[PDB]
Amino acid sequence: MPIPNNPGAGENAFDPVFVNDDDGYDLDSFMIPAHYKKYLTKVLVPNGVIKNRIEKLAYDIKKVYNNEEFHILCLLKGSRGFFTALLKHLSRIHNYSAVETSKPLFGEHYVRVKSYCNDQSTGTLEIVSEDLSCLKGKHVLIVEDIIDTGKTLVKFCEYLKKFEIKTVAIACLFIKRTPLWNGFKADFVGFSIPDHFVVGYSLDYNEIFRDLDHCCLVNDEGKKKYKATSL
Ligand SMILES: Nc1nc(O)c2[nH]cc(CN[C@H](CO)CCP(=O)(O)O)c2n1
Ligand SMILES: [Mg+2]
Repeated sequence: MPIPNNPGAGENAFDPVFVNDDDGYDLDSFMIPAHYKKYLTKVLVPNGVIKNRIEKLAYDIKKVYNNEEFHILCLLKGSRGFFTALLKHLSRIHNYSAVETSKPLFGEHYVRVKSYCNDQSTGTLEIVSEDLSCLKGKHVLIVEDIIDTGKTLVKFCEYLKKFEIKTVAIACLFIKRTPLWNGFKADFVGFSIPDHFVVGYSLDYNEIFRDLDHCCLVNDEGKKKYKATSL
C-alpha cells in the first residue's frame, strides 16, 4: 500500500471497529473513579480494547510506511493517550525488526489546537503557532483523537499547506456517526462510534475526564455540572 496523500479522502483506509448504537458496559463492569460514576451513562469502549486496537493501528501504519522516514504530529490535548500508545507500539514493532544498519522510523511533533466549548464546536480553530518549516518535504502523519464535525482536520490540513510538506496522512482513534460530519475521512481509523459525546482516554468535557481510562458517555447531569462559564 502507498503512503496516503489525499488528506480527508481516506482513499485506501481499512474499515474501523464498528461500535453499535446499543454497544457498551454498565459502570460496575470495570474500575471507574468513584466521583465520575454519577456523571456517566455507561462505558462505550474499555481502556484495554482501545489499547489493543491502537497496537493493530501501529501494525497497519508500519505495513504502509515500512522503513520510510515520517513525522508524527500530535494534536494536543485530546490526542495525548492515542499518540502515547501509537509511539509505544510503532517503536516496539520497528525496533524489534531492526538490524544494526537500520535507521530510526519517525520524528515526533506537537501542535495545540482548540475549537470546542462544552459539547459543541465554536466553528473557529485556534492553533498555537510553532514553526513547522522543519516538515518541508517530509511525510507527515497527523494523530487525532476524534473526527466529529470534521472542521478541525479540514482547517488544520489547510494550515499545513503553507509548509510544503511532501505527504499528509491522518490516523484517528474515533470517528462519530453524526449528521454534523463534513465528510473528512482519516487513512487509519480505530473505531466508528454512535452519536454521543464521549469522555475519557484524554477526551475532555471542559478539561474534566481526561484521566478516565475508558471511553464513556457523559450524562446530562455531567454536562450541566461542568458546563463552561467563559469562552
Ligand atoms: N470529549 C469529546 N468527546 C466528543 O465526542 C467530541 N467530539 C469532538 C470533540 C472535541 N475535539 C475534537 C478534536 O480533538 C474536535 C473534532 P471536530 O468536531 O472538529 O471534527 C469531542 N471531545
Ligand atoms: Mg476537548
